[PDB]
Amino acid sequence: KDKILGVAKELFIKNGYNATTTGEIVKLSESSKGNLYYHFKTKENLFLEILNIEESKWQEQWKSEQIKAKTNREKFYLYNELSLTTQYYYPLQNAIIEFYTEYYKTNSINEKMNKLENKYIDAYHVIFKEGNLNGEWSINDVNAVSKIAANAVNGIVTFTEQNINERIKLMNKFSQIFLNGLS
Amino acid sequence: LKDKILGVAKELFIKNGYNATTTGEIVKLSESSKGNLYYHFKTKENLFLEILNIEESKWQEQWKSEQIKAKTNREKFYLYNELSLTTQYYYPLQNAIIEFYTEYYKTNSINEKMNKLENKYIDAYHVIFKEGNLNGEWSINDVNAVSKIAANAVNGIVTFTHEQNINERIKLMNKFSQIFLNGLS
Ligand SMILES: CC[n+]1c(-c2ccccc2)c2cc(N)ccc2c2ccc(N)cc21
Repeated sequence: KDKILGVAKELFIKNGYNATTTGEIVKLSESSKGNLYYHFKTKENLFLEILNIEESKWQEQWKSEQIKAKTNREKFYLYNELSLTTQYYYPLQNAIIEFYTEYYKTNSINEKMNKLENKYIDAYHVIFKEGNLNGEWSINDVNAVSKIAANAVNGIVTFTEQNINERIKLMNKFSQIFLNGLS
Repeated sequence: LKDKILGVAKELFIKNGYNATTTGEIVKLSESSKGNLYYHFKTKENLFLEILNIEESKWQEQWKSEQIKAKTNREKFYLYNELSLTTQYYYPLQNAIIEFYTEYYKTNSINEKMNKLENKYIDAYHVIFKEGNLNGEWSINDVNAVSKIAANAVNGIVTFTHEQNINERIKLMNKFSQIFLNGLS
């Protein structure tokens, strides 16, 4: 099972969804097409199980990391920096948008992806709701500002080889510009 | 000739996407051969870059025309972002571009050319801020960095916003643009 997932993960990271064939996963992960079935049934179901795991891993990683930032202003900066460095979730965004746009008509897995989408945004909701409570800023629509922050950041992370220190400088600058736009 | 292959390839990429579209399909419908395709455009991937280049030029024309209606650079920024959102919402190639990008964002040969293309969209932002600096509307130390940030952030909002209802999508882009400029001051 774990042999199939990891190879699935990296193949999707490198080549995206469509280009990664079920056979190529079965080829490199030394297992039958019938062994992937029963465990995962279908390639789409395989993909959703990977995203479920990725969100948890990311969520746990952030659960432990946010403790390191006192104020919510710092939690924003820090969260945004981690999204660069992390190995969870953000490296699969290309595949996620590739997968999202095809199967957005099918609601069985659309709903599931909104479920996953809500949690990836909720991190920002808490940060801004908490900032409001502790007088760090004033926001009347935390939901809107959360949606914007997440996707803006996801934009910087996905679209910007590339020097890792330079990406952090750019992200810190974004973080600065955004927070001071609230103030 | 070369144009008929580009013409048909766009339609196939629009109809069926990038991955499902083959070179053989493009060939037969163009009255051509795989030999000729190879000669003009080398790979399927390079053919698709030639189409995106042509599309970039059409986009540049559209911005040349539409940007005249925005007096200040501050207003050009709002409009650029909003137009990016709206245009891509009904732009047919978008799905094919998504497939291609996600497939070739890690390939040095075609990765350099993609960067060349994306940088042209980024340069629009460079004009706006530089002109804004001169015109007294703000004061930005690193125009190069801030433009990269603006562009990639805006494109994130355009690409990842899974929430339907295009009225709200405009409301959020406008709010972003407000927040972003408010933070420059
Ligand atoms: C959809 C084309 N496209 C890309 C793009 C995305 C992926 C690959 C190449 C270009 C783009 C990329 C960045 N960074 C910033 C802005 C834009 C952009 C802006 C407006 C538009 N109308 C199309 C745009």
